[PDB]
Amino acid sequence: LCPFHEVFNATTFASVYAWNRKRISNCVADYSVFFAFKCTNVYADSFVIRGNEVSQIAPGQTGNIADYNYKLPDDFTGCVIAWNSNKLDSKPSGNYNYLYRLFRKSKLKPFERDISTEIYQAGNKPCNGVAGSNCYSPLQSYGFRPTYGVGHQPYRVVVLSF
Amino acid sequence: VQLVQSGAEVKKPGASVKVSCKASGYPFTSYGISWVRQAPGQGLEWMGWISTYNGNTNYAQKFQGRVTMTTDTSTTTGYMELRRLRSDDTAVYYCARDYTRGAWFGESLIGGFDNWGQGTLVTV
Amino acid sequence: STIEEQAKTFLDKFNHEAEDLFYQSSLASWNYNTNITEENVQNMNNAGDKWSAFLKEQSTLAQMYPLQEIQNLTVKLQLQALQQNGSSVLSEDKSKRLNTILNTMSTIYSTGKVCCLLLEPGLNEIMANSLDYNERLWAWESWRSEVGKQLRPLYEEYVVLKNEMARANHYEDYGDYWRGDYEVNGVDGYDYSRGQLIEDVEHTFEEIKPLYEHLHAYVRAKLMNAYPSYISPIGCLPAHLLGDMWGRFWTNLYSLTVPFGQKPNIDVTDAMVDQAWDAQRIFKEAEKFFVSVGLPNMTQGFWENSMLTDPGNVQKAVCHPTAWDLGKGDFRILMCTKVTMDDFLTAHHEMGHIQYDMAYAAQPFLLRNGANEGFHEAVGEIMSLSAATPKHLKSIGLLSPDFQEDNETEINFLLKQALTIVGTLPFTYMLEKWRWMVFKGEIPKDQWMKKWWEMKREIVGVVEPVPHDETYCDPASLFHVSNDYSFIRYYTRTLYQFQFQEALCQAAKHEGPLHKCDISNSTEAGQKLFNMLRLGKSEPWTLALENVVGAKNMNVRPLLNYFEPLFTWLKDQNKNSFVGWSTDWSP
Amino acid sequence: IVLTQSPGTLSLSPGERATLSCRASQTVSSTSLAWYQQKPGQAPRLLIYGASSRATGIPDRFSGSGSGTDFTLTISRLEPEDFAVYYCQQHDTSLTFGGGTKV
Ligand SMILES: *[C@@H]1O[C@H](CO[C@@H]2O[C@@H](C)[C@@H](O)[C@@H](O)[C@@H]2O)[C@@H](O)[C@H](O)[C@H]1NC(C)=O
Ligand SMILES: *[C@@H]1O[C@H](CO)[C@@H](O)[C@H](O)[C@H]1NC(C)=O
Ligand SMILES: *[C@@H]1O[C@H](CO)[C@@H](O)[C@H](O)[C@H]1NC(C)=O
Ligand SMILES: *[C@@H]1O[C@H](CO)[C@@H](O)[C@H](O)[C@H]1NC(C)=O
Ligand SMILES: *[C@@H]1O[C@H](CO)[C@@H](O)[C@H](O)[C@H]1NC(C)=O
Ligand SMILES: *[C@@H]1O[C@H](CO)[C@@H](O)[C@H](O)[C@H]1NC(C)=O
Repeated sequence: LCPFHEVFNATTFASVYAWNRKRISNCVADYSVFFAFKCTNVYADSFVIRGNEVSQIAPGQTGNIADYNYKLPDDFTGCVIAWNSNKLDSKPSGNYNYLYRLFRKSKLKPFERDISTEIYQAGNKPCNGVAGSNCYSPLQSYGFRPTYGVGHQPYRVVVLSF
Repeated sequence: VQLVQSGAEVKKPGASVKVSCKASGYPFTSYGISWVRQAPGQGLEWMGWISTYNGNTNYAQKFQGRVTMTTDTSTTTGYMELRRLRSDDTAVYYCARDYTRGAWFGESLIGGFDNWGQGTLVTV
Repeated sequence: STIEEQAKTFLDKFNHEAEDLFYQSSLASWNYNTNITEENVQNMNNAGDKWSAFLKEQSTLAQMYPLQEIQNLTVKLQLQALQQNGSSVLSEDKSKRLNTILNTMSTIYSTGKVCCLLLEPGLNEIMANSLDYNERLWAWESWRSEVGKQLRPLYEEYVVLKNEMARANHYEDYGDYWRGDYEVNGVDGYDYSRGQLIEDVEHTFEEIKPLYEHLHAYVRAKLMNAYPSYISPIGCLPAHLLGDMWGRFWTNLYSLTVPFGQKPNIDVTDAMVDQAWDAQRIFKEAEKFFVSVGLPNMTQGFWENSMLTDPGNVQKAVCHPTAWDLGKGDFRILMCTKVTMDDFLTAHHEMGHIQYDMAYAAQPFLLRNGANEGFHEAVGEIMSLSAATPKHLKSIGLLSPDFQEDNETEINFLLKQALTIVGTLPFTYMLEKWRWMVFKGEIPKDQWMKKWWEMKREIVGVVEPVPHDETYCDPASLFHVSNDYSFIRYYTRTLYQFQFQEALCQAAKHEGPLHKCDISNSTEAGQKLFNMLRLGKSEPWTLALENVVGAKNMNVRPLLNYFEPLFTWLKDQNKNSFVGWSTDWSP
Repeated sequence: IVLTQSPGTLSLSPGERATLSCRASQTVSSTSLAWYQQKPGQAPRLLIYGASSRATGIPDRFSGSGSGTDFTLTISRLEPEDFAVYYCQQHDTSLTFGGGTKV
């Protein structure tokens, strides 16, 4: 049997900018066992995103997640599983350990991952690494709270790529 | 799911004790096995955890250097050995099937100890 | 590499952080208002100060992205909103002095008293329901003196310092600054100069005035039964007899001017109580109304986070009705309702504000507002016009199924509405016109109170109960004048309210009088309105209006149509009396 | 890390509501907390996992909740069979149990 339950029922999921890619192999693969659900190695990509960003985890889609964090190819075979985790990943003070890259020099290729923190230069003059005028850090943080509206609550997403 | 442990034993200080735990009713290599000790009049004290797939272990520091855990997949039975028994180690030793750590990836899971054995009484 | 592209990156970052620091501030404020404690005050003030800081730092940075290099309106208007200096144009000494004056004038009004009673619930109660000429006059000439004489010497400075601020922002004066919110540019065919509002407001006022003249004459003739020795049949009404401290509204006089006093008005308070209604039922019914026209219920957490009932005597709290949007999908209503018609209708009003805030929630942070300072109260006020319609009350089981609405009932309804809606327009117009002249500098400091009374006794038809000289500044005795608010929004709201009601209920295929023109069980009318709710400030208010009404300006025909059945009635009541007034008459 | 439970001896009449508290010396994730119930002479059983999810086979009169460093267990009605020793557990770091309380 496969360690599927170790992917779905784990205590912690990774950031979207640095998503966790777990490979499943050499096992039976019993698939007999939500917010959304749509459909020889199997890869389970585990990460946390905002509710209204769930729609970007799909072929043909664009946006901050699809372009700068987790790019899913248009020629995609597999299932996307999402569920609300507002009871787990939210805190009254703001659960600010979930980060995503708001800006990037170029958009990502399929399954490309970049976890560098090089200062982003928006302007033409160098800032030498200092986040001053026209220079910004490339990984902001989601301030998840239990009282946010549905589209702003945290969702745990597992993408099963075949 | 059930776990079957051994009967009571009497040991002398400095001796070692080996406690078995026969498991059935579930896929053996899909779940880990943990051990918890309960001395008379006391609460529960965690000894350690062992994977049934990788063989990886996680022992509580206080029991490090004294406790060794192993499993035998072909007989779906777990074993624990406690060495250099002290007079203060008299207790009932429980075997439990855990859902607190993955047996394959080794990362923490949401759960607890689901199936407990009878408890093996060791006197010393 | 260019300014426009740099501006885009800047704004993307300005929102993904200003959203959070805002939320923190607004939530702290909520927690305080529902639970008044010293600890909540400290948390409110701390979160508030942090928000104010972030805005100051970002506003300064935004100055390096000149608008001349930006062609996209989505960026230009979004960025321009974050490049206003405001009071930051003044030197440190003037900034400190202006803030000191403003806080002083606010305090004087708020803690003002006649001693021993306060304005509220003291003088206001006398003016609201005491039918005694002498007592009412005392309340008036006392507030004007006790407070007006304190907020004059400070107001002479506030006017000067405010103009210097506006001028350093490239405005002629503070008047242009205020009504700059109406300005539309960069759009072909929708251009609207900030200097145009004056001409358009004056134009619409004159068209409406004939309705006011008949309403005024009617009210005057009737009040003479109560004040036979004080009111002249050809003169102006004494200010202190208008049902309030300032005469902003002509309500609280409904007991003096009743068309058919032998008939009951519509009141379902007893029906609500007998049917065992509660706060939850009141808001539940309001939700169904919005749903019947295609709007999306109330959010999932609405019913859990909102405070719809009085919290009890365990903790002090504010029960003043208001709709909240804390950001990030967190919508709430704060109100302590009871089983009565006033709260029944209010529930629709406050939810009307939520239904808007849910529509433009998809906008960029700086664009999350109404198209103008009137498209929020109007998009909420039209909900009360519908809810109050007697056929709706019959449909939801509060009025008897066999209840008949006759012509006498219709007149009672329309007049009560006219006293609130029509009798207020000349006040809003008159006040803003005076303030604009005093900011522009058309009126000398020693000449303003003279011009205040003269323009009231010509625009509104009221009169100085007694002679107020210069040591006075009556206009400052009003909340909005002393606390630095723009009052014109109350004029450029009512006119929109009727335009929307008529356009929408016609889409619902109503056949009959406008005052019975409900919009319910009509998804056509629903979608029609929605089309201008989701826009926020992303588009000119002139276009947002065109999308529903078809007008690009304040056409007042819809207002005149609403009250047409009352206007003709009034004409046949004033057939044996004088219509208009002599400005030469004095008490 | 240490877990502390109170009251040590919550002996209440049957049919009444009963509550137990568990406090942590440091913040723990709600994903790594559980409750146990041990009958006299018996091995303990899992009552609640994931802070608030009932273990399979456990009656709906048992309801857990909490966050941060303050977690509780509520019994809506105390049955004759509920007079057992309760423990709180965490595995946010290592794995530890509280002292336990008797009902
Ligand atoms: C996630 O966990 C759910 C609950 O599991 C049940 O309780 C735990 C403590 C164990 O006793 C387990 O054997 C029980 O079934 C499962 O129902 C669910 O299927 C799990 N998800 C996956 C993908 O396995
Ligand atoms: C109100 O505030 C006080 C002081 O912070 C606090 O102790 C109390 O629990 C609060 N009440 C509610 C309902 O939040
Ligand atoms: C302005 O920028 C927005 C993106 O913020 C874009 O959708 C819109 O099409 C642009 N306007 C024009 C005329 O290109
Ligand atoms: C705002 O103030 C800044 C700093 O003094 C100045 O550079 C800028 O021209 C001002 N802009 C306006 C619109 O007044
Ligand atoms: C509103 O909620 C009710 C259930 O309470 C549902 O029947 C109705 O279809 C919903 N309407 C909308 C607009 O979502
Ligand atoms: C709206 O339609 C419902 C039937 O779905 C009806 O019961 C209700 O009375 C109607 N309301 C109005 C104002 O026509």
